[PDB]
Amino acid sequence: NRPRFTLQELRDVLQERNKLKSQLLVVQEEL
Amino acid sequence: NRPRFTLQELRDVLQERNKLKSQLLVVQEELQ
Amino acid sequence: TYDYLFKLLLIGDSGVGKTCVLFRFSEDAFNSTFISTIGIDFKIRTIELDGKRIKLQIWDTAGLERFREITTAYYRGAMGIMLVYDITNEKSFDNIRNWIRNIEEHASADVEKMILGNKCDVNDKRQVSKERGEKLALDYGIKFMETSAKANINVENAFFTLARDIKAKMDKK
Amino acid sequence: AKTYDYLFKLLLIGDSGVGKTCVLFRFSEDAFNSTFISTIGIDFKIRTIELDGKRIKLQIWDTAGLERFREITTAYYRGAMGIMLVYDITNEKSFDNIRNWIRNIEEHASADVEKMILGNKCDVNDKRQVSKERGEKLALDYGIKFMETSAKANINVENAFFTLARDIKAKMDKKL
Ligand SMILES: Nc1nc2c(ncn2[C@@H]2O[C@H](COP(=O)(O)OP(=O)(O)OP(=O)(O)O)[C@@H](O)[C@H]2O)c(=O)[nH]1
Ligand SMILES: Nc1nc2c(ncn2[C@@H]2O[C@H](COP(=O)(O)OP(=O)(O)OP(=O)(O)O)[C@@H](O)[C@H]2O)c(=O)[nH]1
Ligand SMILES: [Mg+2]
Ligand SMILES: [Mg+2]
Repeated sequence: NRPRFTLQELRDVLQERNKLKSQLLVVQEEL
Repeated sequence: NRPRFTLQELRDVLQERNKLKSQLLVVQEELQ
Repeated sequence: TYDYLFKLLLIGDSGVGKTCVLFRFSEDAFNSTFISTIGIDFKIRTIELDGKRIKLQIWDTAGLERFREITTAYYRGAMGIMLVYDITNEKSFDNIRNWIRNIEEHASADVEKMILGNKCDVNDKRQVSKERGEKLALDYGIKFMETSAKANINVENAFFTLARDIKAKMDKK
Repeated sequence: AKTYDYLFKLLLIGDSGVGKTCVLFRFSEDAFNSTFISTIGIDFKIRTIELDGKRIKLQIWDTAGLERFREITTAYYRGAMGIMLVYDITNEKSFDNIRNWIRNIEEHASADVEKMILGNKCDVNDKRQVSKERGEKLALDYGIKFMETSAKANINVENAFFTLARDIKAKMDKKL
């Protein structure tokens, strides 16, 4: 419903999401 | 600090992060 | 692999079609469901130009103001930027000036820019004629196209034209 | 192609700061870091063990204890096959709250889920607030297995997870 989480909290998950995305593309290519 | 993002917004990003972590492991499977 | 890596950025008001334009470019598909972007996302597509392999790393920003700090972080690396409005939403067209100001504040002065008037399939709700988009782009000295993620109009053309223009400037240096 | 014969979904719950993430870090990486980084919502780690000549993949979900994340964490109760209820032997309130976590399991988890109570930080007995006898008595009252653990000193961490997994497997084998 209403806002609850901070900028740093969302950001840390987004940054990890991005890192995993990039890592997944490297391994997918290794093929 | 100041609340800015909703439960749905954080949940959604956490679920994608979780999905990617599992996918990374299953592609890593290729120890072939 | 590739010869060049081009970092691209899509900016514009929430709801104008940035994610759907990118979905058409990367998957050649369209869906009418609105899933607003949480902060930022990116997609990769590699193309061939004049004998070179060009990896396009395309960052898709959230348009809502609450994501400003998150999206500001991606202007600095950008080599080309699509400024997107919705031809059915004059307010989103007026806000292109604000998005341009943000580019000038945070991006390189030599960044390639292009304006996209998206949703050109929805003429039954059009609020901005194409001539107004052309004139805005002309005044800024940049290119303009009306696009449709839904009808597959000018999406491929927009990205290939932007990449060609980046490559041409780079090659001359 | 599958690297396992069974997949067990485990869940760690309990108050913030009791050591859930450290227990999992000790189990999955055999290391310990004393710098507190409180979990944002949910995370998971993997470890595959061998039981009865079968490969058992343990997918271990690590919940945030803080009340602000409850709505995120409770969605992960339903699929859990085993749940660790963790308290801190130096923190009496975390022990009292075990009754509340038990109630949350009853509301959100499967009726037949396997459960185990861990009294963590058993390396620090000078600051101990909860006696082992009191922990054993609470677990007996609720009919749940009990161990005192230490992620720091590497006490009973493998024992806890191996035992929980053996209990899950015996039930699955019971229904054949
Ligand atoms: N008819 C039509 N609808 C479109 C077109 N492009 C996008 N839409 C619809 O417009 C809505 C918004 O599209 P999105 O791409 O999600 O908008 P966005 O610019 O990414 O919005 P934010 O992520 O919030 O910044 C969605 O319901 C789309 O289906 C188009 O070319 N034609
Ligand atoms: N002495 C001692 N300290 C421990 C032990 N396990 C964890 N700690 C400390 O307790 C603090 C909390 O540990 P965490 O694993 O991060 O706590 P948590 O239960 O995951 O907390 P939340 O993620 O907020 O729910 C950490 O700084 C650890 O260093 C232990 O076995 N012995
Ligand atoms: Mg979007
Ligand atoms: Mg934790």
